[PDB]
Amino acid sequence: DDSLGFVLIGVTAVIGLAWAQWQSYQDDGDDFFDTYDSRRAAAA
Amino acid sequence: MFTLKILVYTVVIFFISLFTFGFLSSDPSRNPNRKD
Amino acid sequence: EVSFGAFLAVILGLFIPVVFLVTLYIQSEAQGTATNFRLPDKAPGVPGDRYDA
Amino acid sequence: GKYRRFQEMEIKHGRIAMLATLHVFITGTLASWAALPQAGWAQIVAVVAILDNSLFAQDPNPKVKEYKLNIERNNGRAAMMGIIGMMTHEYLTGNPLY
Amino acid sequence: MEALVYTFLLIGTLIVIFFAIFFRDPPRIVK
Amino acid sequence: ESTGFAWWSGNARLINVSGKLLGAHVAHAGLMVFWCGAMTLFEVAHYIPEKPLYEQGCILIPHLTTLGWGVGPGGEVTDVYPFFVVGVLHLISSAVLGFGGVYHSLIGPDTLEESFPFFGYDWRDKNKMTTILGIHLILLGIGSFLLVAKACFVGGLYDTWAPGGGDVRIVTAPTLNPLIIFGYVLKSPFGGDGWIISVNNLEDLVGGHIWLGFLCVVGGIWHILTKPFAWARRTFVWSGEAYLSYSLAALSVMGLTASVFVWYNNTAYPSEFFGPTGPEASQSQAFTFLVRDQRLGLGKYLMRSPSGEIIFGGETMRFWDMRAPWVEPLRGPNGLDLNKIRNDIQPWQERRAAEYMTHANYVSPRSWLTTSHFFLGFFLWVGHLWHAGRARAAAAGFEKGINRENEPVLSMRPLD
Amino acid sequence: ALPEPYTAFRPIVDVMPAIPVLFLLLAFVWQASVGFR
Amino acid sequence: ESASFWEQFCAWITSTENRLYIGWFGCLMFPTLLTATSAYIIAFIAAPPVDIDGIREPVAGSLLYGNNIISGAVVPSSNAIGVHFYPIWEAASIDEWLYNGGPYQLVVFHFFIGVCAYIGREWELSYRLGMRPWICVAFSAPVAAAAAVFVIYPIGQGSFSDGMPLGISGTFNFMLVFQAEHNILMHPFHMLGVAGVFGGSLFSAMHGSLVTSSLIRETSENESLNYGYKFGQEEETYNIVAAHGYFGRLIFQYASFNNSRALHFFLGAWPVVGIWFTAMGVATMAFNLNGFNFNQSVVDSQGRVINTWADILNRSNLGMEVMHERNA
Ligand code: CLA
Ligand code: CLA
Ligand code: KC1
Ligand SMILES: CC1=C(/C=C/C(C)=C/C=C/C(C)=C/C=C/C=C(C)/C=C/C=C(C)/C=C/C2=C(C)CCCC2(C)C)C(C)(C)CCC1
Ligand SMILES: CC1=C(/C=C/C(C)=C/C=C/C(C)=C/C=C/C=C(C)/C=C/C=C(C)/C=C/C2=C(C)CCCC2(C)C)C(C)(C)CCC1
Ligand SMILES: [Fe+2]
Repeated sequence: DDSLGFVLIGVTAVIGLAWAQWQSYQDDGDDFFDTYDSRRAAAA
Repeated sequence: MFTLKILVYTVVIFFISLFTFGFLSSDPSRNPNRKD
Repeated sequence: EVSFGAFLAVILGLFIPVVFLVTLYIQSEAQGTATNFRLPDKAPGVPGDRYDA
Repeated sequence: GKYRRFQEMEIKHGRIAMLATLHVFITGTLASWAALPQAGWAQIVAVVAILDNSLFAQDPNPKVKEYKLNIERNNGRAAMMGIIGMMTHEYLTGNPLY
Repeated sequence: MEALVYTFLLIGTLIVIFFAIFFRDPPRIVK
Repeated sequence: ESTGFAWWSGNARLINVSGKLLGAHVAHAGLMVFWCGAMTLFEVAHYIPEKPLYEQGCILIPHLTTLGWGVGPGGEVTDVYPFFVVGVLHLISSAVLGFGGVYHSLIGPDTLEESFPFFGYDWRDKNKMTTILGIHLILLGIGSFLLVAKACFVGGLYDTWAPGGGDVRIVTAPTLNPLIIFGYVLKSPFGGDGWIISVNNLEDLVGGHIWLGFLCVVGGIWHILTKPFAWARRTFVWSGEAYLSYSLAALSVMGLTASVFVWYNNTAYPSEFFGPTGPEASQSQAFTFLVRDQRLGLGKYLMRSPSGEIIFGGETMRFWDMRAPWVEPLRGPNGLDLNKIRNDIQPWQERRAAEYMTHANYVSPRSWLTTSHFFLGFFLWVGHLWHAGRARAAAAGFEKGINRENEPVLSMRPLD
Repeated sequence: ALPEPYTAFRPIVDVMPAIPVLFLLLAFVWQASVGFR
Repeated sequence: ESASFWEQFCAWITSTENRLYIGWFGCLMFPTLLTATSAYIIAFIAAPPVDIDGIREPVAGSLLYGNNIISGAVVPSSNAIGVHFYPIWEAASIDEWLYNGGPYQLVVFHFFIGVCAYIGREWELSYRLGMRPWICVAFSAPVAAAAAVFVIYPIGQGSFSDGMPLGISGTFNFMLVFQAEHNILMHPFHMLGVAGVFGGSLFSAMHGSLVTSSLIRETSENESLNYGYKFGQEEETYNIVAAHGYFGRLIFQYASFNNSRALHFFLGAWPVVGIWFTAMGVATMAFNLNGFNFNQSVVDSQGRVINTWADILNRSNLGMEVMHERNA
């Protein structure tokens, strides 16, 4: 609001928690040997 | 107006964060030649 | 000064060919020839089958 | 799963809080936070980050030592409680009110 | 009066574009 | 053929051949050093002592006078010998680099992964690529520290903002406050405040290079000692063409930035060796005309800005953000102070603006540098687009074309 | 201009800039010599 | 076990079943391009005159203020602004924002972001469909030209007032002033651009006439031949050898691009490279690297100047320049 950085911090937090919720059930802990990661855990 | 500046700032940051976190959401996997 | 004849030139120059195109398309829909996704004519006056049956 | 996160969270939060207590005890908090140049604080934050992720990063996978860690865990709990109040005593009183 | 005609022509062009995009002939693949 | 690449794309045959890739890169580096040394040798061979550097098409000698080599007070060029030894050193280093690149490309160890596991690499081995990136980041930070050593300990840097007309000044108090240093980076890029270009003194320059060297050093050891995290591993493409595309995007950004930098900034590129900027020359014309009109015996030559700023009128009013070392002594709190104009105008400022009047068939070296590096930056952005697309499509596996047996579009439901 | 002990090296200096660009034409004639393999 | 909201959002955004593909680049493209579209339409229909020159003489550009579609434009920002960032919240009033050419800045910035995101979106859909990703490289040439005409020339000249107006007559005025100040006609890069555009039209008409000429008979008499092609068919719709023989006999014995791959690469490459070079020519002329100057190139024995066609072109440039430099 006042210093205009809370608008920046607040919005990327809200979308960031949505992204973190998606990232939580991604089994990306194991490392792959490939050009790109084809592993995407789609719940539904 | 300061309120218009606030609304434009949060809309711009919202769309930019949508772009940024969307491209971080395993974008190279979203291709038709994905190895199952 | 509003040019009186210029208004008719814009109006009738737009309305009449738009009318001609709309009338041609509507009667084409009645004959089942208003799609390009159909086979060529199997016979003179008989339109071809559509791609999706 | 949450216990594994909480276990390493408690010991490492304590371990940082121990070294903070020995710092303010041998130097006799927020006064040193402002007196130090911000290049030095960025220098400190950098070397902790390399240590926390590379050289002192935990791999995910005798009666004297099992009590010593419990002593360390108990002394870490006290050092954690003291530090957050020590800054407040510098915030209001300015000096640790003996 | 002229500006009304100009606005009507431009808006009608955009309407034609909208109809050409969203109410187009659906492409069917020959079988 | 064996790799499928034709002769016109024959350097693509070196993607999986690390030894010849190293040879090609070292040979290209030798070519770069050869051009650098040969160009400064060419520039000193054609250098006329009486003329300024920007009047004889010099681009590499002005880069040396900025570093405080062979330059006197006021921007005068004293000795050509330091530029000569710089050229000779670059020639000899170029010979060494060319020999090394030719050896590694022709008779060196082809596919050196097996022979030298420390030097060998695979594009998908993220640990090894992060190690290489960290080593080169450490080298870049060391180079920035070398510039700081030049600025603060060895000789010094030419300070165009020094009183009296500029002099080579050794800086002893760099701006180490991260608020100012990183507010330069987070500055808006529009008029008034010009992002990084708006650096107007030597102190912020050397302090920012200290911060950059420290950041590059710590990032280098970070990338050497760590591995990319899960989000980074799932986001990027791990292949040589992808890394080339990322470097192309970064290099394009830097090329456009340096083009605007040499066009606008007169601190890292002083107007004594590179010549005046466009706004600098326009305000020079206005200022010299005002000097003539005041010496003849508000005025139409100046105007009152809405922000209470006294600035030159006419078409020159769009360049009211221009700051020059010969305007700042006459510029006070509200801008161009009327009292300061006709009271203490020193004669060194009078000749400088009159000199910048004529350099408003002539192409300034600022124009050459700006246009050339802008051309290169844009085409490197185009190359980033090409190589990024090709890397992503080759990683996914359809860079050769659409498979006839399994066409992806035929498996999707109709759009409408 | 060029320093006095190296003033005799004036003519070789003018052709020094053109060596990097002619390396590019060397790659074209090398491929033309082998018939663009 | 339920799917997270972000997973459904990512599935819908990158869905290939949408009527218009959105994608992550479209998340930037659609709001910016819809912002610039509505703002352009409103400013074109009704907007008070903009004092572009900075000396209290405004230029009318809207339909409601007495100009038609041809003369209507979104006038560039004022000379007082220069290259300053001028959002709607940094003006004292909406009237002062409209008086200084703020709509131009808003529309231009949103449009530039939108076309860069359009390039990215073209790559994105090429990736989701499994095709080769170089259509975006082809679109990078008109985007570069728009960037040079709207952003980069104001950067070099130091004012957004020197950008191209968003109108027809404003575009012509920009062209005339640019020719007066830089002689773009004699610039080699504009010659490459004209060669690219003329050659692109030539090659488009040539290829189209060659394919249309050799269409294989599949329809009846006077029926449209376009029904002879079936969407999704595998067999070729035209006789390639007959068209190649015609093109070979037209100029010289073996001149037909027998491989259609390099023919289509040439078709895609020629106007793209030409537009790239004319964009870079316009961008380099922003920093006063003007075109060829062949003025007073012919003199007689006594020193008198014999004019050439370049001198007549220079006289035209001088006339436009003295009518543009309003009290320089
Ligand atoms: C550091 C930059 C860099 C690097 C390492 C690469 C690397 C590669 N590229 Mg990429 N590229 C770049 C920048 C780069 N490129 C830029 C800036 C563009 C935009 C123009 C491209 C666009 C591009 C395309 C379109 C292609 C590549 C391809 C390739 C591969 C083969 C290149 C080759 O064999 O050269 C051969 C070199 C030539 C034939 C030179 C041609 C003549 C040039 C244009 C002259 C330029 C004028 C010069 C400045 C002055 C000369 C004047 C006079 C003497 C003639 C190789 C992996 C090819 C590949 O197949 O993909 C992997 C491919 O098709 N690149
Ligand atoms: C910066 C320029 C550059 C560099 C360093 C390279 C590097 C390389 N290329 Mg590329 N190339 C380039 C530009 C370059 N290329 C351009 C513009 C084109 C388009 C024409 C190509 C087309 C191309 C193809 C089609 C192929 C290569 C191949 C190769 C590799 C093997 C070359 C070879 O076998 O030489 C043999 C050369 C000779 C026998 C004659 C030249 C002898 C020397 C090198 C001449 C220079 C001598 C020098 C002046 C000596 C100074 C020494 C002194 C300082 C001590 C090598 C790593 C090959 C490959 O990719 O892998 C095998 C390959 O098939 N290149
Ligand atoms: C266990 C170690 C310990 C001791 C021994 C101790 C002692 C005193 N605290 Mg402290 N303190 C903490 C720890 C300790 N405090 C912690 C963990 C916190 C964070 C929750 C904390 C916060 C505050 C705040 C906000 C205030 C505060 C005060 C006093 C003051 C009371 C005066 C009295 O005893 O009559 C005495 C000296 C007040 C003050 O400063 O003076 C009025 C005050 O306002 N404290
Ligand atoms: C692989 C290959 C390649 C590459 C290579 C290269 C590119 C190389 C480089 C090279 C180089 C890079 C070189 C260098 C050289 C140098 C030299 C050889 C030097 C010398 C010097 C001198 C001699 C000097 C002297 C002087 C002085 C000291 C002073 C002044 C005067 C003078 C200048 C004289 C190519 C492509 C071709 C082909 C294919 C293969
Ligand atoms: C020297 C100097 C200086 C400087 C310094 C510094 C401090 C710097 C910094 C710098 C920096 C600090 C930089 C940064 C940068 C960053 C960037 C450039 C980023 C980018 C990003 C990216 C690239 C990403 C992307 C993405 C996304 C967004 C999403 C997902 C996907 C991806 C990942 C791709 C100054 C000016 C002061 C002064 C003068 C001197
Ligand atoms: Fe075709």
